[PDB]
Amino acid sequence: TDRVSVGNLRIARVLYDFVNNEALPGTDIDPDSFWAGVDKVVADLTPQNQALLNARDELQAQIDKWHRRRPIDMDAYRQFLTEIGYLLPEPDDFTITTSGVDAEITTTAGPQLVVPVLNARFALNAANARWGSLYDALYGTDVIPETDGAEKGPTYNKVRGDKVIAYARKFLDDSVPLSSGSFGDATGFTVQDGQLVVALPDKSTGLANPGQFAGYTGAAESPTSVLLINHGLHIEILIDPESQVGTTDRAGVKDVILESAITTIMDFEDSVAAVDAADKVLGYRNWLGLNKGDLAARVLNRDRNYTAPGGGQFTLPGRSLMFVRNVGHLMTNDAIVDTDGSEVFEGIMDALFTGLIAIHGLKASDVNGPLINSRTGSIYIVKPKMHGPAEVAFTCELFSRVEDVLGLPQNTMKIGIMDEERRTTVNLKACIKAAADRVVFINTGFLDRTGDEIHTSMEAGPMVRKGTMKSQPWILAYEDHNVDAGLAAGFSGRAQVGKGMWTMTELMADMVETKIAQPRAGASTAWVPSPTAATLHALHYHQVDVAAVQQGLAGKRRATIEQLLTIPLAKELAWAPDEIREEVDNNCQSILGYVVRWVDQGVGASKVPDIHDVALMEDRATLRISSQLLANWLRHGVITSADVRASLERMAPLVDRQNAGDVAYRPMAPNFDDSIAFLAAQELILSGAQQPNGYTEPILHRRRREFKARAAE
Ligand SMILES: Cc1c(-c2ccc(F)cc2)n[nH]c1N
Ligand SMILES: [Mg+2]
Repeated sequence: TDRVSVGNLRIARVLYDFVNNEALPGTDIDPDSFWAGVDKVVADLTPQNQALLNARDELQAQIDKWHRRRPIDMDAYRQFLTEIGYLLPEPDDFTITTSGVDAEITTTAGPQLVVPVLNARFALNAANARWGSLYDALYGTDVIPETDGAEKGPTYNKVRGDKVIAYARKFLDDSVPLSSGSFGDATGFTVQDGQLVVALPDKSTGLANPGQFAGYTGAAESPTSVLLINHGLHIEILIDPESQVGTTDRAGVKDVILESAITTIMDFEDSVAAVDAADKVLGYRNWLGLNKGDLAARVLNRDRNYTAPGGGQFTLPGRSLMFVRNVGHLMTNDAIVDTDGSEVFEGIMDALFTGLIAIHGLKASDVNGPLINSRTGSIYIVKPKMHGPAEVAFTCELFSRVEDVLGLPQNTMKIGIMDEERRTTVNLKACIKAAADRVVFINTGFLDRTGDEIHTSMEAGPMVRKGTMKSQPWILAYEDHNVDAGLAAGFSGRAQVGKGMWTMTELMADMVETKIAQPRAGASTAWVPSPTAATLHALHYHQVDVAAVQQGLAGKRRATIEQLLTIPLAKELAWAPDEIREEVDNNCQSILGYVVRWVDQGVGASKVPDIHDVALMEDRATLRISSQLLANWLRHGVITSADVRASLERMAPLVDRQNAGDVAYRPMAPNFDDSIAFLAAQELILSGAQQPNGYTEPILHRRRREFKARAAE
């Protein structure tokens, strides 16, 4: 084979070479020591990693049997969950003690981007998306309707531009109010005595609250830009009377720039396809470039310089503070195998390598690269798919052991707890407590959590449709319970409380209209799928004072355990055959749509047309929910495997047409049984009920390396 033997490890050569020649130099960690560290950590933590995975199966096996042996009695259901150790007791009240955390996280509320780390240009754009032009965001999207001669065309539409300008002016009025008059009638800006002064046609005024003036560039008598702050977020008015847009503008204004994506999550998990050592190195290679601060295709933006209202120079971050999202506890990867040939656990590998690489982001020099990520010295790892408090404790112990190998102070590696499995939801307080000195983030989502919901209660009966799930009692309790737990553990001012991703990348008007609900619910952050979306979602943090919302929610217990445990069973004869048919086709094409690009092209995140040609950018969770739903309906006789195959066959050509604009694409229809993508989609459904916690990675990872194998002959 082509591996390097170290202790019990057989490291893939490409990985070994990458760590030694690219990752290690500059960290002052001795190579041989590092690799012995890896051998040690892997040997020491693998058994516990395995025991936890076995605990999941044992619990699920018990719940399965419980449902088979029986209108649910909730007292008995609950007592049973307590008996098997699924429902643990709730700890007393406490406050997290996590320290050395950047201000982006402790204090600032705002958008958070997620991006596939394997895609360097996407990753590049995300990092630079800390600052984004509101004009570009408004003009380029449907937030401004195209109706009244404001349509987009191959050239700039001045009528549309004026609407953009008016929209921005009104934003300024709502966010940084003048003590009298509107920004719409502004004629110019001057800095007079460390104060911003705004010229109107008939007078001059300052800010209703002068403290919102945070700086400027250029001469104080005629600034090239004015920097403003609201709710901890910065607004920059660019002033340039001789630019084209400036010439038409009443105050010479050229653009309004918003501090947008305050933090970004570089993703190694559900948005990327990485099934082997070659894929993993590409991943780690981009993350290195980002932390070194030298990755380019167009560079990483440098920090922005301003003149304080007083008179000195200061510097504001120009990049989005980066987190990394490791894979979770389940999967193994062939990047490392042991002597007998067993693949090493992928999450353990991610903590070591993504942690090692992140050392470079803690300082600027020749050997570490020019740009700094964390200014406080933290490495931020989001850890997905944890089930309960013991799996959290294990993560902390892993990070603790990784810190020792890497020579870092204890608690350097912070953890972001994704709350997307049921056993975490109902034990959330205990999960946070288990990370009380490392936690900087909790969040919620729809697709994975609902996937787990369906899998856990697979045997209980047919579940409601996917669309119906969004409004079920359990999920509403789950959303509120998340925020409550976080606030009760002292998160406001200390850690992020996040909500889920907006997936409809083209429906920006809808996003601006409805996504405001998340800050209003007290989320200090929420996920956006693009830099444009980050900019538009930032408007919400200007309209909503999240700090104040979180304060008003304090001490409230809005979710009962009974609500959390309400299984989304369908009622009697809830559906007409056309409705069943609609739902089946829907899920079949969401699986096909996502799966063809995963297996054939190693893409896990992209604008995928849904059954009604709406463009969604979902991650791999879309497979979990969809497949678990179909498997649930199969198992209870709502549908048949014939219906499923016939649906998949009906939807395959449609997916084929929706990818016409693509060169690399290879149709699935009409030779279905020779498409590895098509067979994967079909396996995901017919084998769905048998997968551990309904996870799709085992089948998906296998099919992708099958496709890659066929490519190699
Ligand atoms: C994180 C996520 C995404 C996603 C992933 C990568 C991107 F670049 C844009 C969105 N879709 N759905 C979820 N839950
Ligand atoms: Mg997930």
